[PDB]
Amino acid sequence: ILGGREAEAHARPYMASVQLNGAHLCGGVLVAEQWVLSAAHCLEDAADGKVQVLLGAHSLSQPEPSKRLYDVLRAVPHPDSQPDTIDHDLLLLQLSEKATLGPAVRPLPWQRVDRDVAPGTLCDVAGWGIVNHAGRRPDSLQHVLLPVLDRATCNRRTHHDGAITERLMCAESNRRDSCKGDSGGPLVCGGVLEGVVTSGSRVCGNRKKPGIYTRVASYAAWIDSVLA
Ligand SMILES: CC(C)[C@H](Nc1nc(Nc2cccc(CN)c2)c2ccccc2n1)C(=O)O
Repeated sequence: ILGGREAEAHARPYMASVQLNGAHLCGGVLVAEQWVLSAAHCLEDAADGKVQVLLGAHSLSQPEPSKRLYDVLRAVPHPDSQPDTIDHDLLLLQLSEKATLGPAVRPLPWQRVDRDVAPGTLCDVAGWGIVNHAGRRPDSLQHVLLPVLDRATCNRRTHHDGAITERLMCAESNRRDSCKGDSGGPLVCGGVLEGVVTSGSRVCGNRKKPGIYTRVASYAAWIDSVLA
């Protein structure tokens, strides 16, 4: 997260750290008892590395009563995802057992109504991604509030030049933004999961290259199918 602040420990009990070989790789969001939603590009190149999900965490390094590392029974990228496209960038991780719930571990309700958020809606994005241009990695969860940017602005030739489909949404990226290590994480608007961070457009903090987020509601039937 660029331009953000340290999040209140455990105040987003849905937040997950997707880990590769014991290091944070991507964000994710607990959406069901046994399933975490993240981005397909996160595992594009993971090959047979050890993929785990850390729930209940604020600090990546320090012990906390609610922090538990889960193994992954199955990783389900969206079948239409591809390296080098921006579209369909969702991944569902089935934990090896149901998560133990509590005040610091809870699934986030997610948007099934397929309609756009109002322009400027202030949505919350959190993550353990880099926090400056040098690439510093924070130990603890960071977050920023970002206003939703209407799709027409986002599709201007000066911006993303027509690449924002109805299944994607944007948020402003003026210095405050999601960044590397934040993909897969949640864009939460009005207390409900609306979007998943994507890296499809990799630059961070350039206002003319808004954040892109995958609209969960657009993929409701796919999420439901895989969950069940
Ligand atoms: C592992 C994922 C596929 C993803 N990769 C990734 N993402 C970058 N950027 C990025 C990530 C999330 C969000 C956005 C834009 N708002 C921009 C980035 C930038 C510079 C060089 C390599 C970069 N690798 C990530 O780390 O989330």
